Amino acid sequence: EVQLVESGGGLVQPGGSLRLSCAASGFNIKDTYIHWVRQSPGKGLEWVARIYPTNGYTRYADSVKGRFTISADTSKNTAYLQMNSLRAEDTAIYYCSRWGGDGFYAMDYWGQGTLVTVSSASTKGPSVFPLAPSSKSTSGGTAALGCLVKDYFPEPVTVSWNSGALTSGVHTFPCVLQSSGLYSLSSVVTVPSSSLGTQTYICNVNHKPSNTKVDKKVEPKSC
Amino acid sequence: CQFDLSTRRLKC
Amino acid sequence: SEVTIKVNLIFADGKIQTAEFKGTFEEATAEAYRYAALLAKVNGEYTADLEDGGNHMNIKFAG
Amino acid sequence: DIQMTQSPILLSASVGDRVTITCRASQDVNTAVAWYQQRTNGSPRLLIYSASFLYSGVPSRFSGSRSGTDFTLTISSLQPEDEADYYCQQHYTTPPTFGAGTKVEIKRTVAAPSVFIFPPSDEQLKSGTASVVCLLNNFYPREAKVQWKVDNALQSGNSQESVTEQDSKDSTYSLSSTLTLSKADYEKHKVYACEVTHQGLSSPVTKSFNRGEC
Amino acid sequence: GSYNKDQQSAFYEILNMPNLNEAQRNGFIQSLKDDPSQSTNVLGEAKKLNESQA
Repeated sequence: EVQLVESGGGLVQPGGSLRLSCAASGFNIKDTYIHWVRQSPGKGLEWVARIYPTNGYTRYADSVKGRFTISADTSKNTAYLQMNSLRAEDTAIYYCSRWGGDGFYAMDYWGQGTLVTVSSASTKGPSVFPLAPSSKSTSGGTAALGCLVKDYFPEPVTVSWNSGALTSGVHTFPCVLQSSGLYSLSSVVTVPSSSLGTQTYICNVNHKPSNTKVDKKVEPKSC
Repeated sequence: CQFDLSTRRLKC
Repeated sequence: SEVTIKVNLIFADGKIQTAEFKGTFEEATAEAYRYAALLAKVNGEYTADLEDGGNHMNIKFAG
Repeated sequence: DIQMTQSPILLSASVGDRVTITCRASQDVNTAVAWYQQRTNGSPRLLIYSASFLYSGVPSRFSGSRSGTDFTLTISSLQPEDEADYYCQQHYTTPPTFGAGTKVEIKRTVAAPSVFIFPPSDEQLKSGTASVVCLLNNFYPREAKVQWKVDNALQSGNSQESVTEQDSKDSTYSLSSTLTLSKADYEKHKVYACEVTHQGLSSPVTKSFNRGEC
Repeated sequence: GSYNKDQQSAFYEILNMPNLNEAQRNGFIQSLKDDPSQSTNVLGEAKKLNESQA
């Protein structure tokens, strides 16, 4: 299958530099154009740069010209985006995509995207607290429980339940930005009341920017 | 509407 | 300033959809009327009622 | 540059309906227009290319057409999994440019929320802050009002809401409201109450606990 | 790879800029390597960041 995988996004200070990679597989980038496209609150979807690896021709959006460079290493079937002199408005999800693959004159594969956060604030790992089931979180023979993932920076945080085996009834809320400048989110799951105390419930929290991995077991409260 | 980075969805 | 024109799209078979257009009041107005015209091609002639000083519309299609 | 003007910005229809969204180029782009879908937490996915041609693997209920500089995307029978954002893109001149997007929501019947409340955990309480979480599960429509009361006094400015997008099976929303206090203030009061107002409820629901009880 | 006297010149200017930190200097130098067609534009944005940090 055709696959594009971006890597390299992360926190960077205003004025700083970052380098993104786009590793392709299942086709040869010498046969297509490769583009970078970003997506941000202020501009939505916004094309950044393209390169035709066979001849090295490149084009750039006016707003990044001189600050970013696109390149490609065909021997590694990989393309790159050097980003210098970064500004707050460069904060975005950065996607790489192909164009002209198999004669299709559209961007028919996109990577999962990588998040670039331009800010002077520093990394901070979250605290993970249980949302314990109780008489105040049950009705109709089902019971809600969860995990509060509080005070982290920057995005993103991922949550799974029982190493991804538990997905039915899971709601992981979008993170909120607290007035402290730190993010916070909750993930809840609804389960049979009768399973509480026989079935183990664990939220697997990963915050890669701070190398925080937490596997928190959530149980009903003692008394 | 407003694109939201966290969800990758427009917020209307 | 920025306004949101809320629209009820009322089709002859009684199905109802809702849509929003945002912009200046004149931009949002022009876009709603243009969208109604386009939908009228497939769903029949439209009439548009304007409650709330224009900021809400009910757009019925003849079928 | 060429701009792409998409309308409506938001469209909400029932399962099975025919929905039509539009995109207008600011000058001639021939047929060099594509349409992309974006689901929650996802990357843009190609649906239609060159104005009218269906990308391989895309359900045939999607279709596109062109009329001069006006382009339309049609979903002939809206499915719950079509709940997503839709973008048009011209590639006729450099830079390629995208529309601002149309958000497509699914209509369904009213459903009142399950309302649950969670005191601060003991772990959190060891270190100076208390978060109180109110949970509204699986309701529709999205509009809802949550008010916090602490010993019967209405709270303002110390709570924050988060809302999921429409669920994959049942098209409902869920919502959390978190009340944040100092540990000191939390232990200074007894009754913590979440009050929920929603169209599916015959009158507002109050879910509360007394600090310290079991 | 190798470079002509013009690209060489741009390398030299960025190397000597006194108000860039080393992450910034090497980021711009990497850009010169990445895309020689962008040499003039990259030199100009390097100059702007250098002046702003005087």
